[PDB]
Amino acid sequence: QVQLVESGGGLVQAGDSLRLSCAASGRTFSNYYMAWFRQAPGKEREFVAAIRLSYGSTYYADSVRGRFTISKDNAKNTVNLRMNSLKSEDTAIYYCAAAEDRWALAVRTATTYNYWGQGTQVTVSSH
Amino acid sequence: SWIYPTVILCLFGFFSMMRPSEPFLIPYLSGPDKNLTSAEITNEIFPVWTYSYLVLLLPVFVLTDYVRYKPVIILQGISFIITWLLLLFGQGVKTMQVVEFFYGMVTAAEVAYYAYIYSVVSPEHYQRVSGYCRSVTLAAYTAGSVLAQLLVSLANMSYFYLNVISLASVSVAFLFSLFLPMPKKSMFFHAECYSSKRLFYWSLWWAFATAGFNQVLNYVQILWDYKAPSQDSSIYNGAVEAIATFGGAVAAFAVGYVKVNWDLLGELALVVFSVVNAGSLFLMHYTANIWACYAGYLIFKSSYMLLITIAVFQIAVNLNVERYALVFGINTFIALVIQTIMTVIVVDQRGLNLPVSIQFLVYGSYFAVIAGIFLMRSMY
Ligand SMILES: *[C@@H]1O[C@H](CO)[C@@H](O)[C@H](O)[C@H]1NC(C)=O
Repeated sequence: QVQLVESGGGLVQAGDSLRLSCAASGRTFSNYYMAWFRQAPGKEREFVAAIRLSYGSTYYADSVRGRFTISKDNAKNTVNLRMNSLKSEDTAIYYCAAAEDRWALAVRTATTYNYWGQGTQVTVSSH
Repeated sequence: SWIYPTVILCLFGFFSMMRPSEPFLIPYLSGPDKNLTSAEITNEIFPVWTYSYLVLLLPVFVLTDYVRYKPVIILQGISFIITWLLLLFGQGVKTMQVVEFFYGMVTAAEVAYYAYIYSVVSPEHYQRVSGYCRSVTLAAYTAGSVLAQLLVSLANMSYFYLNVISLASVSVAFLFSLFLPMPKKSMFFHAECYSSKRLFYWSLWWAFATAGFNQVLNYVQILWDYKAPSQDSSIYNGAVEAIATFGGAVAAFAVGYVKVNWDLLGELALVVFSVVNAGSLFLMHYTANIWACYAGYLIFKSSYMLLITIAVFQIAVNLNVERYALVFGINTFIALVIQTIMTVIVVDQRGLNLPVSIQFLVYGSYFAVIAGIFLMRSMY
């Protein structure tokens, strides 16, 4: 069984930066899609960014494009998400998800991912 | 009588095909001003061009002949303007998909440019006028590439200002379009050739070779970015594109000048050039040298024009001028079908979603397989 766990989320002033790390375990992860989704109150679960562990391909949502970068520190089986110039619209709970690499994989559709984290909250306060 | 429409059409074609920003599309899309990833460009954005081109091909052909050509040309100019406006000020992945749709609309409308001269120029003057319009387009593209390279290297211009020049050029071309004479007739609306085995065979190779060529062209720049990241090393996409275009033009000119029986030597030379295209693609894949990847691209582009020129000469040897239009329309439609199947299976996110680091192993294999199957039937 795969087991995703996040960390790094917190209360951050609007305009600052933040880094989120999701450490997968329970298996050898080399052929998985590792993605980030977010959910704020009164809204639906929204794609943030995804990375192909095998090839290193990265995908972003236009909302976070240019500010968020997703990388991989394989030395600890962790996929990191760095968030820069955060705005109030980024307040949400962030869930890292894992999907097996395979034919016809919809990277941005939440239903494609069979493993989900417990969610780490990032609340952005504007002074 | 033929000079006025010919000169106006040639001006429109030149200014439409002069686009300094086209060699540096990938360095622009992946640059700081758009921040588009290579996977997003190759497996989400670029495939949409083939889909829209295939979907819009036949309707655009039917509309063209019926509306007398000119109105479609003007539509092509409008599509050029919209496409570069979106390219200049668009943002996100969806906007780039709209850009690809409009570019596919532009490409599907190119039939009007070449079919226009039929209805306004006498049948005695068709050959020279068509040659003039094709040569003008080729020269326009080569000059645009050379200028793009000159500005980036010596002038130090950015990729944003290369798209401004292309927008100005297409705007001028559109302004030239509003003065072409209205054709007074059309071939089909306003007036079984495949039964021959040779036409079927030559059409097949043309269709398959064209599909492979367009698939390779759509992603060659992404391969160059992969081997030589634009953000950290000097790149020469304008010079390489210009030299490849000139080599292809010289090859096409050479094919016509040299006189040889292509009924006998056609298949052997064709197979040899398909093998050369496969080898060049394999070199592009395996080689870690950016210069070797440029040389392989040059070889592939020059050798393909050696191939498609012979194929087109063999197809049209006996066809009527009226039959040229529908036969070649069917041949480009089938080539688009093949390219769409390829893109769906290989490049699309709903297929293998292969990165560019593996696609060119599939294109080299594709050309080698083409040559292999066509080689058979020799004995037995
Ligand atoms: C792209 O990213 C860079 C660096 O993160 C940033 O300076 C630039 O404004 C972004 N551009 C766009 C249009 O997303």
